Amino acid sequence: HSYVRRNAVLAIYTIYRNFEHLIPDAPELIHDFLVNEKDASCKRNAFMMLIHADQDRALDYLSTCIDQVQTFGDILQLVIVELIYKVCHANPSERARFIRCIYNLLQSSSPAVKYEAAGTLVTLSSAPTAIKAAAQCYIDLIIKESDNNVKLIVLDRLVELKEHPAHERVLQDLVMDILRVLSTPDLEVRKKTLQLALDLVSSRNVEELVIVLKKEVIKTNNVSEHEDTDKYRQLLVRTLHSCSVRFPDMAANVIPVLMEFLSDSNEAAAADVLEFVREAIQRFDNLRMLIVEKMLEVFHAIKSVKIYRGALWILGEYCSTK
Amino acid sequence: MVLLAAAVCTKAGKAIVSRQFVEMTRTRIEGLLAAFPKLMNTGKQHTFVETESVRYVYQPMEKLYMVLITTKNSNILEDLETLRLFSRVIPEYCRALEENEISEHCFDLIFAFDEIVALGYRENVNLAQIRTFTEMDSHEEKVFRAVRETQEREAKAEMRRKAKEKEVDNFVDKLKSTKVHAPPINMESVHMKIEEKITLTCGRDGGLQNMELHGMIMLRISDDKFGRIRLHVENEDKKGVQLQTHPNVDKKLFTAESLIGLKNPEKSFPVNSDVGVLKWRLQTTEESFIPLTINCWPSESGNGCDVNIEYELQEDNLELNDVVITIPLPSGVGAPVIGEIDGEYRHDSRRNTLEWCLPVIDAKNKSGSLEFSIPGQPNDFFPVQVSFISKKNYCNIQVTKVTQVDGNSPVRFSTETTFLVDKYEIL
Repeated sequence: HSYVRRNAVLAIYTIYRNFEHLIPDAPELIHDFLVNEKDASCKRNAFMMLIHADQDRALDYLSTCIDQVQTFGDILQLVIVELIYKVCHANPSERARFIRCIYNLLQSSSPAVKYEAAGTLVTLSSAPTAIKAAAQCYIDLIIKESDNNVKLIVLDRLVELKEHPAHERVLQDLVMDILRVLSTPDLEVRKKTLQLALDLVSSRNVEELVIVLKKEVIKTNNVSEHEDTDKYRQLLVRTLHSCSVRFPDMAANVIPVLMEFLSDSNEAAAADVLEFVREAIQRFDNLRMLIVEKMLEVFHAIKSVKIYRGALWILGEYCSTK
Repeated sequence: MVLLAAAVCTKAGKAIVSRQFVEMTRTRIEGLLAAFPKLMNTGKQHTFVETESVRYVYQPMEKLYMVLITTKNSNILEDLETLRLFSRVIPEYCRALEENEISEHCFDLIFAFDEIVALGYRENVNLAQIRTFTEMDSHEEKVFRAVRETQEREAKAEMRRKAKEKEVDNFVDKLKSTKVHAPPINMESVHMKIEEKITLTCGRDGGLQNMELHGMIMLRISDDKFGRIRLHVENEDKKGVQLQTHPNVDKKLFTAESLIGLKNPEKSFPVNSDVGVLKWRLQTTEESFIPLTINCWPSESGNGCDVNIEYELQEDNLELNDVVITIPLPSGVGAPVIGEIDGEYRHDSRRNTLEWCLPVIDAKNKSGSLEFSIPGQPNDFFPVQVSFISKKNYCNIQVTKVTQVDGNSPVRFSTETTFLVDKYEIL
């Protein structure tokens, strides 16, 4: 009975710390035992303990198993992934034999497998090619992905990752795609995105985005019954704000101005105002004037405290059309 | 393990039941956890929170929470299944839901944790079946009836007695993307690298457990002009080394003539590609074959073992350079004290080794010795490792000349000969 036998694996484990010695010949004994053995459940166990006693035996076997793996059940496969990791930082020179397998592992397909599989890879490597490989895995994954909690997690890794400050162009670019998925909301997730998103842009991959933003914007209009997305908007604007600072920006911007006119809540006005300030600093000017016109319309077109307030500053500001 | 505890929870600020896989501490780990859980941290919703790298994994199921905890990464779904799974199991296990029922079937419930999960491993399926394993069995019964009965017979009888008495590659390439004379500039159009490697294991006693020698002549020709040539091989070797010629090479020619040439003389050797025209192998137990014997004699003076090690060159032919004899040392004891020595030494505190280097070992100077002292046991000193490089081959085999197949004119050639150590160890 495999139940009984398996139970010994724990038990032994218990010995190995308490009185390992009690039995001393074990690591091999096990290892030969493995040979006798064939119940995956027990095997899985067998590995777990075996590496803890000694990796070497597992490795020898590993050599053996290399082709066979693919055929097999995951759980046992997992355990090796941990082991391999610790040793290289201490010392390497080992690769090929592994590689041969590893490539096979670049099938990868269980959500667990995949989850690890890209994760291990990065651990191992970070070549631009590597960067890409893993990246893909994620992106799809995400896309497939549903539990948000999960989603966040990978980000976090990702968040780490960025310190791959060799930071390739592309990758930043793939985001949008991913981002599209956001339209199936969950602000909180979205929000995490926005921050994340902002970062990559050296005031570039920008337009395509911007455009997209505008798309968002339309999308944002829609018919909406904002409750979560509203928040996003504010954030977005922040995210957005930053860029601009850096950038030279464009018509897109005009549109906010318009957009803003539509709207009816203070926080935005505050932003706007924020903009008031800023712009007051920024002055290359030209735009402003149009906008001032735009505004003139907006203004004519409108009433409110907010506005009322608006007038005041603007009034304060003043220039031509004497 | 993948979980040091599973605690099943009720809303109360308190977790309805729990089990501690491993004891050490007190509840304060668990107790503290309980407190935090009860508090919830006012936090609104969300079925997961991990904070500070600790997963606090939960599931509200009602007014109840079932909770698991972990700190380092996991594959989610599996997990979920479990929380949920718990949420499938209980009305079966302990009966429905209300603490009490469970209070009565505590034992059952805890038993279920273990049963279900053996240290963070999803053990099975099928609850009823799960019942089955213990306190529900089969074997024991089978045995009992027969046995009990048998005994019973003996007993009955006794009663009377008593009574009366491609793809991979794509990636791979992308990713992939002492010195010998390296450039083609410093080599003749005909060039041969003769390399030998030695694998040797010896007991401290001096017996030869195993010796393996492998060697080969690699031929490389830079100019087609040289393509049809024959190599003249000189063989002084007494050892009984086995030689094998490349499959393309004329075996008979080599045997009688000791010349290396292609079976078809008209054929040409490859250009700018290495060809292993000849290979040889020697495997032997005979100690006489050991190139350089090492004698290490630890002896323990009172408090403070003294180690004396010597080497002697058996084969007068060899000239060994950069010989390093690496001796392991006990640690925590401090540095070894060096007495009389031939050559020099390097002490590595981190490695805990004493590397003994040189003197050049020639026929003229066959032996040398080293003496040092350190506190330790004789076993601390082994295994001893020997490393060296030799310009001359162990096997007395050399390519004296090269001639053209047609006309048999002599041709200039260069050779690189190396004798390297794969492993040379003294147990």
